[PDB]
Amino acid sequence: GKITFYEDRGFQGRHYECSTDHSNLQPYFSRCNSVRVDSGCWMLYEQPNFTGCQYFLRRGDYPDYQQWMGFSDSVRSCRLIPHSSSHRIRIYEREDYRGQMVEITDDCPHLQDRFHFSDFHSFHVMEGYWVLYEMPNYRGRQYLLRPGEYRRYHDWGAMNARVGSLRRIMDFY
Repeated sequence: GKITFYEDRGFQGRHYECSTDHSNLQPYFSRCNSVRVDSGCWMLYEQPNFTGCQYFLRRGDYPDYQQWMGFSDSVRSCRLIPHSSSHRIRIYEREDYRGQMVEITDDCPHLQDRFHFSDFHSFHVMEGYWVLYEMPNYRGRQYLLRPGEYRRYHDWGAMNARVGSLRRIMDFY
């Protein structure tokens, strides 16, 4: 995978070409106002060590941070997301895998309107990488889900429990 970060919008200013996970991008640039993703799927993080706000980016050109639903021009760490041959997640009504559950292998643009229940507080990612979003239609705060267990919203780096949609991470050809 390959991504380039630019300090000014519209692909100008100091730039940094990257092809790996980085826990600290501050040595290479102090702000990020545009990005070119040559290839791969990436999770960008506002703060070092994969903390703060998270943003999903895939192949293509992002002339302004708003184009990746950025809260600001801060980007200080990043993950290259590895390939998923498949996707499978269990969604639970209550924290710690309690309550009603549904198991899905596709995207969901509106959690509340789609199932046999309307509250969503824990997840078991059995296969693949996903993005969990605060609001329906893949908007608002973004949270990477990797394979594993998410017993409550602190496990996915949220400050509260608001969720609205779920997307599989797949490439953009």
